[PDB]
Amino acid sequence: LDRKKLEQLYNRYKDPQDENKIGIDGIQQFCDDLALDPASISVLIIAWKFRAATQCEFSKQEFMDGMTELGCDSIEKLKAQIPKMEQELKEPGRFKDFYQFTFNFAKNPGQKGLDLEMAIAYWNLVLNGRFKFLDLWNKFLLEHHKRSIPKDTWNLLLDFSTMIADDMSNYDEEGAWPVLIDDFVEFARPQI
Ligand SMILES: CCC(=O)N[C@@H](Cc1nc2ccc(C(C)C)cc2s1)C(=O)N[C@H](CNC(=O)CCN1CCOCC1)C1CCCCC1
Repeated sequence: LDRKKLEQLYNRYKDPQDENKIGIDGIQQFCDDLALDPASISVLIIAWKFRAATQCEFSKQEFMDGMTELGCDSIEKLKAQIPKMEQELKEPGRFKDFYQFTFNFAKNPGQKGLDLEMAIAYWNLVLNGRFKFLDLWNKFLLEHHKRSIPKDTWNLLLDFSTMIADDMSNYDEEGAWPVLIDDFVEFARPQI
């Protein structure tokens, strides 16, 4: 890996007002160079591989360490990696890691939980086509005005989505389910 080539590539994205950070324009540019829409799951997958702390933020350390471990000193080398990252998420567990990372990436730094409509946005993206009851779930949350989602409720929603049946017949009340998922089963059962 040519470090000089990687340092100049970083210079293309860095904030004109802060050398140690990539700004909103630099994040947009990086997506454009990767031929990616900024609302694509592939942008979230890249954030996951670069292990970015929070959304709308990208540091020098994250970019440099990310590209080094991937062995990319160019955009074309990184674009060649995107189908390899998508393939790796076919593995449950790699997807569990990615899904759980999404909570920490989306929430505000300093805050322990994720705001409801922010969690719904990301659920719509990451649980797209892999949670039958997503429509009812969002409806239930927006209706019973739950302000924020706790880490364990977000995390156990994946366990719920992979274990639950179409009729919810295999759901166990005595199971280690958070009150929100448990209340959702009470609300949803008459509707299916
Ligand atoms: C789907 C991609 C994604 O998460 N996009 C984020 C913005 C990004 N931040 C980073 C940071 C680093 C990197 C590196 C390349 C690794 C990439 C990105 S893309 C977003 O707009 N996320 C929105 C929600 N956010 C918002 O609506 C704005 C949130 N505010 C911004 C100001 O500070 C407080 C939080 C999405 C839109 C798409 C569907 C899901 C909800």
